[PDB]
Amino acid sequence: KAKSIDQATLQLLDKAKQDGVETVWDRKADMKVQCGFGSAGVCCRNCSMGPCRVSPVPGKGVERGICGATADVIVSRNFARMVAAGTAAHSDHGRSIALSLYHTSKDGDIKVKDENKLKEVAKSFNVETEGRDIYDIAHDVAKEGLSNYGKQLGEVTLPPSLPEKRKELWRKLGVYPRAVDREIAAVMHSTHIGCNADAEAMIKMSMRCSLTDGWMGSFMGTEFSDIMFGTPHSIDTEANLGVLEKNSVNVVLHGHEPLLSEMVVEAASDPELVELAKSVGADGINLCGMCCTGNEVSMRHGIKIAGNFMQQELAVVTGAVDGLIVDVQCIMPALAKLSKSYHTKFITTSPKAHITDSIYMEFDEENPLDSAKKILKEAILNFKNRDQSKVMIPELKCKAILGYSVEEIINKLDKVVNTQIGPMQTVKPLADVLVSGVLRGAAAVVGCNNPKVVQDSAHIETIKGLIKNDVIVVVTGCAAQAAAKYGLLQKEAAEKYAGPGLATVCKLVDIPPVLHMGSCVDISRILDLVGRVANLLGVDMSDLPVAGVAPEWMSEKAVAIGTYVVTSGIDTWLGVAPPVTGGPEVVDILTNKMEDWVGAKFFIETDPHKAVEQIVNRMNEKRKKLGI
Amino acid sequence: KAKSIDQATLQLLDKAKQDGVETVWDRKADMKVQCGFGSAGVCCRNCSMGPCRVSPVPGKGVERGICGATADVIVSRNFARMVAAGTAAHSDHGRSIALSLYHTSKDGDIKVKDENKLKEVAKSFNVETEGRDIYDIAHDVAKEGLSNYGKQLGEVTLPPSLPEKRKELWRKLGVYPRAVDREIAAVMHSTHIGCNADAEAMIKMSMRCSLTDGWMGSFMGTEFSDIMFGTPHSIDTEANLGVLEKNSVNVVLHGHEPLLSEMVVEAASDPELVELAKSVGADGINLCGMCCTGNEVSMRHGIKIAGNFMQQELAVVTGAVDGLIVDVQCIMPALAKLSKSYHTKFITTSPKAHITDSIYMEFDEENPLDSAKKILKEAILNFKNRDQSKVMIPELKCKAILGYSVEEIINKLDKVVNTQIGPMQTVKPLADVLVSGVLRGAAAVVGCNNPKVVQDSAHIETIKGLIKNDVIVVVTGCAAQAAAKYGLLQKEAAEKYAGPGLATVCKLVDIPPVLHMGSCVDISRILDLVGRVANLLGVDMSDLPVAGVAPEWMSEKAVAIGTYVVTSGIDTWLGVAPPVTGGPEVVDILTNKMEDWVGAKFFIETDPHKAVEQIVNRMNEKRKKLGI
Ligand code: SF4
Ligand code: SF4
Ligand code: SF4
Repeated sequence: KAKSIDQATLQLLDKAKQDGVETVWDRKADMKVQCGFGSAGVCCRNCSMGPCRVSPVPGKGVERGICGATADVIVSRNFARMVAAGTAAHSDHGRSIALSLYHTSKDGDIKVKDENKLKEVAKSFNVETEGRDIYDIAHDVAKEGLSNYGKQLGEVTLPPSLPEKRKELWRKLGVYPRAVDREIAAVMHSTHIGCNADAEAMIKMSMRCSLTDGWMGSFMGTEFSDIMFGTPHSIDTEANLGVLEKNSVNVVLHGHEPLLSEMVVEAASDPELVELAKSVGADGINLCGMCCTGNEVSMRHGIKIAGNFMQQELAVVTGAVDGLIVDVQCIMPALAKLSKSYHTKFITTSPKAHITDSIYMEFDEENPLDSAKKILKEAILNFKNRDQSKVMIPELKCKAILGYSVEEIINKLDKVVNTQIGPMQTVKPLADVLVSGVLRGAAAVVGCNNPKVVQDSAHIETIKGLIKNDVIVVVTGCAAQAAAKYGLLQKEAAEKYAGPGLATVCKLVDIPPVLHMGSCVDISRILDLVGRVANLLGVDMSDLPVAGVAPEWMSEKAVAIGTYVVTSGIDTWLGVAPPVTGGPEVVDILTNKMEDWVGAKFFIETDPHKAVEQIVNRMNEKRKKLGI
Repeated sequence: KAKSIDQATLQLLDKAKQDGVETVWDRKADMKVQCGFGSAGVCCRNCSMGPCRVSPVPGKGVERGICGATADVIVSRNFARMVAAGTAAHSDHGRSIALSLYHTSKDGDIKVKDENKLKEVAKSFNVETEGRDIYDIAHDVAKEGLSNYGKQLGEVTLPPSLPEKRKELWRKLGVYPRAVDREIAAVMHSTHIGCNADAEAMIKMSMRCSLTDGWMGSFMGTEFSDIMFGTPHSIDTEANLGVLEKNSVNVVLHGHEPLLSEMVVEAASDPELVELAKSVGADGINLCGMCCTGNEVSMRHGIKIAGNFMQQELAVVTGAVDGLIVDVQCIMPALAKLSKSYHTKFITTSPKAHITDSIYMEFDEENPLDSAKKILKEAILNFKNRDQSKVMIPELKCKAILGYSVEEIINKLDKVVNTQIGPMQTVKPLADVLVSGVLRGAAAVVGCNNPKVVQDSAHIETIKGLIKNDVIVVVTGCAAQAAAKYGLLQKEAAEKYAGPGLATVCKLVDIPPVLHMGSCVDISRILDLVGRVANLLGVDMSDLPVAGVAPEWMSEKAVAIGTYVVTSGIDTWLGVAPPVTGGPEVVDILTNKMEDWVGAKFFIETDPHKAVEQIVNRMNEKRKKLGI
């Protein structure tokens, strides 16, 4: 089968074959037929009595592990641990952001750039703002956010966009969230040998844990990032590997933590570093981003996006990356080995993400700007080691428009508001187009790449099908970057791919049919948006014609995201089967019984066209339930 | 191979074969040859690009996972997740204890029974005590303990017995602990795909996480349990399955959390329940404990111990267990199936541990005594369903002495203190016998059973070898219960098994050669003891001739325990190989490089006699280093 639908990706794969280096596709081929027990989730290693593998087919073979655990128990515990790991990644990101907020000052490297957003957040956290210094408010808000992570007494703080009905449903179900780290610890405790051996209770614990990701960790990370670095607005950028410059220093920012990439962007305008780039024979400094850190700097500053997850290696294959600076998460360790075949300096910066044989330059949060400057200086000085005979940059780049935060979307919707009617600054125009049926619904396309799927194929096919069916699409993460590379993040795309209702809406509001809402933590924005719509219509989020899709997901973070999206009341389609087919009870809970609990459920569909059809049918069913 | 060295265990295995019921041994046999990849730790399932298996033999076969992770990376992440799971189990136990402390009242079900212990703990937590109400002090202490779990700013609180040198070494190494749930979340975050791919850093993160178990979670759980339920003192009890009564109601308490078992013990003396037991035709109520909850109630009240981990099923096989009340952890789910073959009521009580097809009676912490009375009444009423023709109780039980908390040990040591010299109430006599060489050292024997080892064989052989070599032995958990069943927890054992120096010490102090220090969380007591000795000698804990042994461990909790014991500076022998042989770098870190870091290291030895020899040699070389 084809490795990708992206032509630049294919050219660089040919180059990697010529250079004798191996990619993620080569390692996937080397893995051959993957273990059936692990693929079905019926393998357990939770204690040293094991490893235990039970039959994925009930009634045949070994039925129980040594402790007596059934296939359903093993599957449910494995699923819960995936959710806990994803929640941990997102919560650690949000915790770093909250600490950065706590360390803001007027004359420091980290300031408050959006005071209005900070005051609204302070209102949401019961922090007084009138007649107060802005940094005192910021510190109080950071304290409340940090308490959300580890409070042992009392209730956590949740955003006002979350409907009261959803909160009450969670409380009745027993999944109402506690402090984030406490829920992660609870999930890890209940999967220990000889604890929870009941699939339904295990799934409910995992949902409870995922809620602390969706509504607390990711939400606080996003809102505090907006406070410190600015709320995203409509902004132009370029996407795909063609953004690399042969005649300039190329600095590629990979990872998830935004403070480092923000400081690197600021350092790139330093006169001394620009002069240094000129002195090593380069035209200038060309910052390019990848994955979620690329999404953040692109949403807030228009930094060009070099590529998504499965392109990271190919960025090095060009031979033009002088410095690849990585913080945490979704950083293929093979990059270190790959960096030996080129001049590239592979720089790790976080104590959480040491990588063997990489150059470690710890990013100092006490002096973020100076630390970023020294890291960037190492990248710039590496330009002298460039071998221009090994350089091949495909001439394939695509224009994209992004920056669609909830605030930006509301500002755009204000155009189609009659002044004599109003109100302004609400999601009411979006609610109106959804209720009238001009738009059939809204769908979130999120997730990673996965060698099991032709890279970016499922993302593009799902998005095109949805917008052709007058479903407005919001995108995050690597799916958003696939849309950017393909050319869907363009106003012109409205008349090229969208159906009649969505084309009319795009023309009236002057937006692309596909709205890039940011990184994987920025999925919280989507929740926020949906919540607002629900609160405007006086219904729960499970009554709306909305859906989420993860066509090509790979990470534990994706599992946690899908779990909290379903738990919030939004049906979720998974384009890659999770390792649960071995447990019939777990499959039945996730795809059938979940609808009785939270009004939504998982759909597993590896065919994107069938997924689009199912999404449209489900949205029409919910519309008929709602009367619209 | 023999299944056990215990004769009562063998008789009940014959009965289980005659009854056509499966045991843990039968399921272990059914599992046959366990997966080599999982056994070596070279299998990874951390993302849905996998499952990935790399060769346990370097230089052959597949070398890297799909993301590029090496065998060392996969092994180190798997080990770290085991540590995180064990830390989560212990920390959740301690968190429940702290919450119970927070709800103590003068006229409530949960009171303060050891005010002196509470005042000393309050001193350790910087809580004022002079001229204050005892329950105000208790609530402040509980608040400080709870803050240890989830504080995001500042430093955690550690017991005064921990040497300053050990803390400084931890700070220099980068493993100084943070809040417990924060460290669990950090480990889970760094094992996520594309985060940490460096074995040394991964092992250091796991050590940092395990410290929050050893010195914060388990320590606080133990000390708060002492405050609420009484400090253990020397007390007599009986051990092994013979403690069951044919003519009495048999109520078996299995699990770890002590509040439920304490309330059940209190409810058993209720006049209405005793009258009800008489009216259902029984002579009375016979409470028996298993595993750690049995250890707690036995340490504090002399409740008879029915058996350790791999005996739990056999307790039901007797046909005499009218009620089996379980809370969390090390509860084989197969019990639910097994109790169908008998009249036994298998009662789950904790929302953390639901077991399918068991009778769920949620233990209400708000009204603990009434809830315990209701559960106990269900067990008593089940006596009418006893089938006395199916009853077979082995006439095999053994006298044991336990209750050796640090306070009790100090009280015993006061006997050999010359009044004209002093001081009293110190560990000084123990330090003196260790320094003079009358005792060669002290060894902690802890851990579970494991079907991979003849049950209780390794525990007994290791203990007998150590005490024969004039090494005083402290025991916890299932190892302590194996010692109890065998008969080592007896004063007479001093003249039957101990060497000359240990026999003299036992005669002078009037103690058994093997000291039962309580449950698995009570391993913190051992740390406390060692710390005091170190603080009395002005040395670090790694300079002492001390060691820990886990001859037959199975649980993730055991992994976390061994990790924090080594990190504290105490060499640890493992009688069951952990899944790390696939990663040569991880093996080298755990067994060789750890000594450079923390002055102690792991020893993997499956032969108990060889383990005793190695322990004696290591203790002698540490003595020669210390000059004693
Ligand atoms: S999933 Fe289990 S059975 Fe399959 S290779 Fe991995 S450890 Fe072995
Ligand atoms: S927890 Fe149970 S099923 Fe899992 S490895 Fe241990 S004995 Fe086997
Ligand atoms: S994290 Fe890497 S090694 Fe582990 S399953 Fe995913 S791709 Fe394979």
